[PDB]
Amino acid sequence: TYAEAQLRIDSANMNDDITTSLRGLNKLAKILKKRRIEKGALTLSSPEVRFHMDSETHDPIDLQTKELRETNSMVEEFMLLANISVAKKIHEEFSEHALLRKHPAPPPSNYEILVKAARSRNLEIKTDTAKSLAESLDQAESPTFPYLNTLLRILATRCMMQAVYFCSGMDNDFHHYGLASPIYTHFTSPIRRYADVIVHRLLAVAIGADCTYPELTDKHKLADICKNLNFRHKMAQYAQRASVAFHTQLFFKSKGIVSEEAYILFVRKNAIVVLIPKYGLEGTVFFEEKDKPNPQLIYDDEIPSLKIEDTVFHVFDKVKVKIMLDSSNLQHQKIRMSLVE
RNA sequence: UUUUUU
Repeated sequence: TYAEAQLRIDSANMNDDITTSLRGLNKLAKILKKRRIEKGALTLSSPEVRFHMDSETHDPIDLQTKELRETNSMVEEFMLLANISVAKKIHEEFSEHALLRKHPAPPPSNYEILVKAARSRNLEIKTDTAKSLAESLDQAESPTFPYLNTLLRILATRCMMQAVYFCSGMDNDFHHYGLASPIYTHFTSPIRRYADVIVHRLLAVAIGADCTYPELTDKHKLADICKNLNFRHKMAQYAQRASVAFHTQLFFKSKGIVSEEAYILFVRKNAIVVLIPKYGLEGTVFFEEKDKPNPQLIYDDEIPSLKIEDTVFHVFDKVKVKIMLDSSNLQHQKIRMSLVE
C-alpha cells in the first residue's frame, strides 16, 4: 500500500532489500522530477472525490479528497518512460500498422478566455505552446492564497482537447500535445484495456517472440478497432461521472440542506458555476429563470462579470451558496444552489 | 474531453 511504502522509504529505520530498492527508485524518481517539468509535461488533474463508507457499504457517509504522495508520481513517470520506449520501438519497427495515441493541437480560443481571466487576476499567460504556458502558470504562486493558483490549474485542466487512439496506416499525424512528446501509446495495462492487448500482440510479433498473422497487420480493420475503442472510452467516463453524481445526490439527500462557501470558477451569460472544496464538486446556479426583471443583470464580455444592483460579481471569490436537491420530475435529480434578488 | 494506479 502507499502509506506503508511511504513510511518504508521516508524512514531510514527499516531496511530490507525491497526498501533499499524503493529508496533507489525514489532517488531516480527525483531525477525524473528534475527532467519532468523541463520536458514540458503538465500534471494538473481535475479535482477528484472519494466517498468513505459507513457501517454499511451501500450508503457512504463522508466525502474526502485524497492528497497525493510522491510514489504515485514515481510510478507515473516510470510508466511514462516505458510507454515512450515502446512507442519509439513500434515506431521504428511497425510505423505503418501499429496502434498509437494522439492529442490534437487545441485552438487558442480556448486559451484566450483563460488569458482574460488571468488578466482579471494578477498574471499574464503565454498561449504559444505547452512549454511557455506551463512555465508561466507554474510561476503564478500568489501569497494571498495558493488555492487561487489551484483554481487556475483546474480551469486550465478544463481547457484541453480530447485525446484518442488512431491507426497510422489509415491516417497519419503522430504528435502529442499534452505530454510534450513526439509519439505516444499505452502499454502498461493489458488487464483493463484492449488497446494494450493489441500492443502486446504487435510487440510480441515485432521482435519475433511470437507468431503474427495477416489479420494483425491489415490497416482498415485496425482503423475500425481504433474507432470502436475511441467510442467505448468516452462512454466510460460518462458512466463513471454519472455514477459519482448519482451517489453524490444520495449523500446530499440524507444530509438535508447543509451549506458551504464556495469559489466561483466559471461565468454564464446569465448564470455562474462554482466549486465547493469540502465536498469537492462543481455546481451551477442560474440567474435567469427565478430572477427579477432583466435590468438586475448587467453582463460584460471582455471580462465576464455579472452586475446586480447591489454588487458586481467576479471570478475566484468566496460566495454564499446552499445545497438543495430537486425532484420536480423524477427523472434527472438535480442539485439547486441559491436564491437572490 | 489530457495523465498514472484501481
